[PDB]
Amino acid sequence: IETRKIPIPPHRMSALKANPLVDHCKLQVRMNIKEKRVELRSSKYTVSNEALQMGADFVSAFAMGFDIDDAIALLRLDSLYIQSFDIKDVRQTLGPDALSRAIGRIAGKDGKTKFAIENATKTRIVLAGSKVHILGAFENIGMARESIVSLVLGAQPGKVYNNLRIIASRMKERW
RNA sequence: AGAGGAAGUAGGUCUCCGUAGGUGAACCUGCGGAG
Repeated sequence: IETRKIPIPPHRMSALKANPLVDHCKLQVRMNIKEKRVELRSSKYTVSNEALQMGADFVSAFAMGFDIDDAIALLRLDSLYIQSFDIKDVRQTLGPDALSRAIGRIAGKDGKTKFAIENATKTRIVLAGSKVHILGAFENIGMARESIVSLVLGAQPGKVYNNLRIIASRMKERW
């Protein structure tokens, strides 16, 4: 019998108050968003370390910014992965015009560029300053990774988008 | 002005916060800060 306790950000707390995980994976939950903790306790109906770990990864992802839909998608699909990427990792220039210019290049106005990337490589990301959080199958995650590191290198968004399109297409092909 | 003659050229998204206004709890808008 094992228990996992997870801290939350103050951002998502109303959505956390919005609702079921005991029904989902038979694992008793306590919540206290004032100590920012969520307790996940294995009952006699909880069977697997797999179930505890997926509940933990799921609540951490929903806390880290994705919503209930891709969240229960991550719940449902054990193939799906998560990755947290800081913009402060490997860095092309030491100038601290990094964050503003870079994440402007990432989103574009109205999230056009990020959303084109989403509809291309079939992932789900969220952008908040230094962190970007990426969700889905790891190879798509890696394509998006190479895309974004090229974008923060400064490549033309349409150009890297085209390359991303064709690479995603040949990935999506089987033979 | 005149018919003739004769030639040549053809790129800040999402969440949260602090603001000002709106129709007020909420909520919307805009500004300014954090993830």
